[PDB]
Amino acid sequence: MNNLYRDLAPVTEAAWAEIELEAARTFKRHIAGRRVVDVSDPGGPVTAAVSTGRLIDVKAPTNGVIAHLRASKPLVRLRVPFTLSRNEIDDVERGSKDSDWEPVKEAAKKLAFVEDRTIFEGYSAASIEGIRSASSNPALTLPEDPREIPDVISQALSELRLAGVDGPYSVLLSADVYTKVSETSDHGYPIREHLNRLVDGDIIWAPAIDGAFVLTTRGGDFDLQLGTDVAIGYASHDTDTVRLYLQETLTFLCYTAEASVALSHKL
Amino acid sequence: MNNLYRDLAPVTEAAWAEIELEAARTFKRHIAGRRVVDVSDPGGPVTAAVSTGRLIDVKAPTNGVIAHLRASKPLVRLRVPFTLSRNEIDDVERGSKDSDWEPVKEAAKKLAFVEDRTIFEGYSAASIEGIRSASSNPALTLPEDPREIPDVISQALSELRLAGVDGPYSVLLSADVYTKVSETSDHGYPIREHLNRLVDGDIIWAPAIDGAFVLTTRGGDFDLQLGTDVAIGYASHDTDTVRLYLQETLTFLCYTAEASVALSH
Amino acid sequence: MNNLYRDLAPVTEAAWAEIELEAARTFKRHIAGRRVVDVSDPGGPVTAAVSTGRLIDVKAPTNGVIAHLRASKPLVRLRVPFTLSRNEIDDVERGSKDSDWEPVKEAAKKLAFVEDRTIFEGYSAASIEGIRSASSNPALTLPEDPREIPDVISQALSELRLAGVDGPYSVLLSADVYTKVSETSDHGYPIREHLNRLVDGDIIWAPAIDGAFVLTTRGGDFDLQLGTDVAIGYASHDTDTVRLYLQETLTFLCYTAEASVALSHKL
Amino acid sequence: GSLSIGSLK
Amino acid sequence: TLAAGSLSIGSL
Ligand code: NI
Ligand code: NI
Ligand code: NI
Ligand code: NI
Ligand code: NI
Ligand code: NI
Repeated sequence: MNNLYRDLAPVTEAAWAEIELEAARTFKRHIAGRRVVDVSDPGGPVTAAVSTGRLIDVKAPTNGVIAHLRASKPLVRLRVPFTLSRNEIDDVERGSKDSDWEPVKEAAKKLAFVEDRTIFEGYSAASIEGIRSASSNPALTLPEDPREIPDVISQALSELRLAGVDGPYSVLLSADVYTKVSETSDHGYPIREHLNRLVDGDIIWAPAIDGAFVLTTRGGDFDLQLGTDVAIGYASHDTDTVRLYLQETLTFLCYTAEASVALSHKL
Repeated sequence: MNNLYRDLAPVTEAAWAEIELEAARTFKRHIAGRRVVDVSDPGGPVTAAVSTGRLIDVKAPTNGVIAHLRASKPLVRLRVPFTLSRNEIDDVERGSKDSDWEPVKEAAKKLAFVEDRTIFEGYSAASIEGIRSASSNPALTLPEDPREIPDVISQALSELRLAGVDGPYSVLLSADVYTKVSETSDHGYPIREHLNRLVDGDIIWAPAIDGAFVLTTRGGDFDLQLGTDVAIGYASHDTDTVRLYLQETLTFLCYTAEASVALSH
Repeated sequence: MNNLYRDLAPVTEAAWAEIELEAARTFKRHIAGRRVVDVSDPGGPVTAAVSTGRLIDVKAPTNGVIAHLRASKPLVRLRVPFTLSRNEIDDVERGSKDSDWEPVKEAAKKLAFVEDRTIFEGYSAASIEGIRSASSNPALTLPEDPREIPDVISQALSELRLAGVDGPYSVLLSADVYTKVSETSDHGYPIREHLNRLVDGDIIWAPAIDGAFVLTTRGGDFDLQLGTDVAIGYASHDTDTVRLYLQETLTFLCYTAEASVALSHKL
Repeated sequence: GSLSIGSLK
Repeated sequence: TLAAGSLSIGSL
């Protein structure tokens, strides 16, 4: 087996299929960074750091020697446990299609939110600076009148163009801002139709973030280094419940500061 | 080597690749004239002038001889130096993707802006008049109300059609006017959709120019004669920095005065 | 070219051959750890860390997430500069075999000593614990009478055997202890002959260390992870001198504490 | 599916 | 000579 120890879990093959399908589509619904950043191939469970190529001054061993430490970006392991009812698991083989996978969906929503928040807002505990913090472009404020959103997106796009940044530009909207853009109509004309003619890329539903982001999808600017992609592992079980978990080992790196424009509300 | 002396620069092959990629795409993002003018093939480093075909009266050598000088537009060499940190250069081979190429991008933005302003606004020191100065069509004023921009574009287009000018018409907007067209909506209707339905060509982002231009892309009217296209050369270096440069040798010629309409504030 | 920029150095092809030969054989004479530890394949200039496989507890991003950082041992870049006379370099092509390569030999001796000291004594600035510090076996004192050296070596060997450690056992002696073992004779019988019958491996000349070490060469206990092996690079030059350097990027890891026995003089 | 897969666009 | 330059010491 592997570190997941999936073979030791009292879960039917049929139940495994339902659990894996639900976790997969639920994670994809809440996730949005994996649609604009460069996601690498899984490097394996041995992957523990990403070389940043930079040198770090360190005390020399003796005189006449110049010593430097090799800088690297560490990987963080995210593990979201959840508990399932063994009755719901055993019901799958008996023909049940309404088994309670809500703990599975909540773990997928949580892991997806942690990942997108790590990419865009940051994760200081893992030395991961967010895109918003690294954005060298002037941040903008979302207007109070939603009919003025095309104005702020247009200025954000011009900031990217004035910084020498190319590539198909995409706009990531938070759950509240996305709903606002979908419903707002300036004199009946829907403002999302206005935005669709301004964005050569896509307008992405990003529920984990807050505010909005305007970035490029040319590639080579945002790097999601995967060591271990999302997987379902087994922890423990009794005669009534099974403790599983969603696990992922990754880190994020932002190579181009001017490749993004952050947007936020006002307090 | 050549006059660039690239082989003498302490820059790794890996660093050269990223430096060239960054300079290339940054120059292409800020450039906007090569999308409406005719850019020729590079004539080589020997290219020094472009024949204008015209004759110039000059003093005869003796009686009975009619002497004329062959008029020609000279080429100008633009050279934008920049300095890179050797730590950032050496970091590339060690696996760094965040090396500081801002001096490369700033040199690209400067060289691109010099070229576009030379094409559209002129460069008198190089005998380059420019599209705006040579445009025989009546210049227009951009309106204060951005919702009236379709009015001024429609009149600019009508000026070209009334001058016998054909071809796909294109509109080049400055950074401020382009952002205004993208955001302005007349009663919710985006004015860019109105403009896109009036322009059979493209609406080009032209950050280096000021105002706007409406011209034809039929060909044969605006000629950007390249002797040497944009390249990266090596100047000098120490133990900490390398001084490189973006170089280009070109000239611009405007053959048709009525082929363009200039707009300003 | 690469980060060494060797092509920019005013050094003849003939001089490069002699300079590289001298550095190679000089480094090989003073080095003594690369003969008992596991030296890995060069991972390349991109290599910056070695996964230790362990997790480090870190603050969770939100509730319900268990976050751990992947541990990694960093690589250190050692660079020993030296200066050569351009007259000595240009003499090589003219047929000189007495060119002054002493700066090369001193840089090789310095880099070799730094490496063995890092392997056996440690390098705290680079988070590299020495073999002596990590040795869980009881350390021993070299006797005052050199004719009693076989006694302390025999007890060191028994310490390894009593710890379940197998493999060909080797003994690394410092410059002073090695010379004493070579010259000392107990009633005319050379004590080195006694030691050669006690060691199934080799008795290694280790001038960089002090004291002595008795360890196993079975493999998998001492790991010298090479990112870039020792190479000669170019820094700067004028009309009279050239500044070159020996560069190396590596780390050391000790996986088995009981696989070695350290010995020192009586303080 | 299988847990999840990157490169969703 | 005038290239890479790894003396290729390795395991001795
Ligand atoms: Ni709003
Ligand atoms: Ni349990
Ligand atoms: Ni005449
Ligand atoms: Ni002339
Ligand atoms: Ni924790
Ligand atoms: Ni000879």
